[PDB]
Amino acid sequence: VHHQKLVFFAGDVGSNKGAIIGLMVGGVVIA
Amino acid sequence: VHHQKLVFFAGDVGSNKGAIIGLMVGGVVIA
Amino acid sequence: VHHQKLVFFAGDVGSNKGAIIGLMVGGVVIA
Amino acid sequence: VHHQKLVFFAGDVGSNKGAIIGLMVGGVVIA
Amino acid sequence: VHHQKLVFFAGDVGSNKGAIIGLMVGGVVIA
Amino acid sequence: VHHQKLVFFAGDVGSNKGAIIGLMVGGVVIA
Repeated sequence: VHHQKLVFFAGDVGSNKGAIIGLMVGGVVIA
Repeated sequence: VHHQKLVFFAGDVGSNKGAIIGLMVGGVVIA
Repeated sequence: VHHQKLVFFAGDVGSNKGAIIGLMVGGVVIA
Repeated sequence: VHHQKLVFFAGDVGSNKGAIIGLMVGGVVIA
Repeated sequence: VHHQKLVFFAGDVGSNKGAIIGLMVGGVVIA
Repeated sequence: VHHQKLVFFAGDVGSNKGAIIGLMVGGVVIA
């Protein structure tokens, strides 16, 4: 079992107002 | 079992107001 | 079981007003 | 020339991620 | 020339991540 | 020329992460 670089941004990101998540299994996220 | 670079952005991203997720298995995400 | 670099930003990030999360299993996040 | 209540929200608004504008005549808005 | 209450919110607003603007004539707004 | 209450919030506002502007004529706003 090997995970790596699940979400990757090679460039500039201007702004995040929402959610960014690698691995998600439970809980709650309201962005 | 090998995961890698599931979601990849080679350019500039201007803005995220929603969700970006690599692997998703459970839980809840409201963006 | 090996996790690494789940969410990766190779460039400049201007601003975060939301959530950024590597691994998520439980709890609650309101951004 | 009388203007009033051009945009009206009688209930609860959960979130705005775009533009809300009463009167618009010039300029530029991205949201 | 009478303006009044151009944008009106009678309920609770949860969050603004964009623009809210009453009268707009010039300039530039990103949000 | 009479302006009044251009943007009005009768309820509780949870959070502002963007712009809120009454009258706008020039300049630049990022938020």
